[PDB]
Amino acid sequence: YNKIVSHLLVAEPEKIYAMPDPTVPDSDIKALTTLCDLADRELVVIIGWAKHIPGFSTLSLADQMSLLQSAWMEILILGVVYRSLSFEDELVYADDYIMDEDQSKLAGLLDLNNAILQLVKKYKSMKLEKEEFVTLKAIALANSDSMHIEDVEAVQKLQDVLHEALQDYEAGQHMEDPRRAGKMLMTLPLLRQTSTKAVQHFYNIKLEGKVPMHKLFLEMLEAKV
Amino acid sequence: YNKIVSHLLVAEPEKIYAMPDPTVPDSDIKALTTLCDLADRELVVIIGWAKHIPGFSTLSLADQMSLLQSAWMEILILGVVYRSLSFEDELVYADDYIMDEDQSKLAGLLDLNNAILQLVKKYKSMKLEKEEFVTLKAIALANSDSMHIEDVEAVQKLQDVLHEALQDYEAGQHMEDPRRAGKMLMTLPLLRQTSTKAVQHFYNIKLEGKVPMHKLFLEMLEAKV
Ligand SMILES: Oc1ccc2c(c1)CCCC2
Ligand SMILES: Oc1ccc2c(c1)CCCC2
Repeated sequence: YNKIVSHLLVAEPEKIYAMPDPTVPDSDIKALTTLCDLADRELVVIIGWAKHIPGFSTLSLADQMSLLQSAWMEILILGVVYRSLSFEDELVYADDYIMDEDQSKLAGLLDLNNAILQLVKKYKSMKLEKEEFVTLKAIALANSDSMHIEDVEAVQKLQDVLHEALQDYEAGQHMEDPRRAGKMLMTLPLLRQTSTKAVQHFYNIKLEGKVPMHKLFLEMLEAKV
Repeated sequence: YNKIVSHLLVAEPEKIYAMPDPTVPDSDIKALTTLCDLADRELVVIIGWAKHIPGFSTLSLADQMSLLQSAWMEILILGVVYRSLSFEDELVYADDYIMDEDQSKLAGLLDLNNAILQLVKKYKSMKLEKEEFVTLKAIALANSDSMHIEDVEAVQKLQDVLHEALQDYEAGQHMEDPRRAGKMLMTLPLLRQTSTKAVQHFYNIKLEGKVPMHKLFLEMLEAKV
């Protein structure tokens, strides 16, 4: 099938481990510290992954950073969603960090995680494929609506290249549903909505000052408010 | 062209006037009171308009209300956006209520209105047509991601019917761009993002208690938090 899709598939990063500190007592602070540390390491991986998206590295450094600073949480959330598709009412933040309802309550994350589970529910019913997941991650990055873009036409071109990939993939692989590509695009509003909820929640956690956060995660959280 | 599109066009409501009270001194409270009163009357019109969308009235009353309670602010914002396309850096909330940057500052709405102007900017560059605007309003209603839907399959059918209308419209009217339908769908995340910003802002205004609000607007604001 479509080459961009195959390319994004082979560029997909390996999963990483959350490694919650086994010497630390379980608490909301430990859960939030674990999650923010995991996100920080995933953001390094995301920055490396984006260089494989056709045309991304040719943008200016400022436009590359603007796209990432707008889209980073959507990309993180799409990952948890995809890893959680074979599960029921649990979120696989990592293989060693699977959050059920009780854990979400303990972390203060019941509302955020229920919103993520709504994304999971919809993708389950659509039978989201890995091919579609990796293409949607790239589309979310290109379509992230940053206010600070320099070369608007080159970013529009990146959106078009990735949108064409999804269109071509669905036309070849899913002839039974001539509207599947659009159905996939129509899941992007709920992704944006959930990401905004997550950014606001963790920005408040940042302000409260009780959860330590690393440099990159803080810089992404700060580029967004 | 497509019959659903033509139908939504002829079902389009007439514009209404804001009628800011000429006896009241200009202030943030007057501006916010004027806007909330205008939105309340538009919501009555929106409820009547939705009955013309194929299949909407056959949903249950609860599903009809759930869709409207999720989508109402996106529909309101799409209207201001469309009315503002021929303007520059001003928002035509109504023919008699056009907000420039100074007025937005006075109302406490500079950030919200700048976000709406970002939607306007994108639709300007795409040369958004009235046909596309009315179809996107209906798609936003059907795709509003309510957590409380009873007949999920009938709502998915409504989404598909409206999505097919946009696809068919663009395939017939815009052969020069085989990805225009998807481009239109890809504007929906920023619409959802801006609507969430507006709902949160006016919910805070509701809590502060200094701006009087009418029953329907309050009930839509309360169904969302
Ligand atoms: O893959 C990850 C890792 C951490 C976090 C998310 C996704 C999203 C919610 C914020 C925490
Ligand atoms: O057509 C309208 C009328 C009033 C309002 C909006 C749209 C949206 C922002 C909240 C106020």
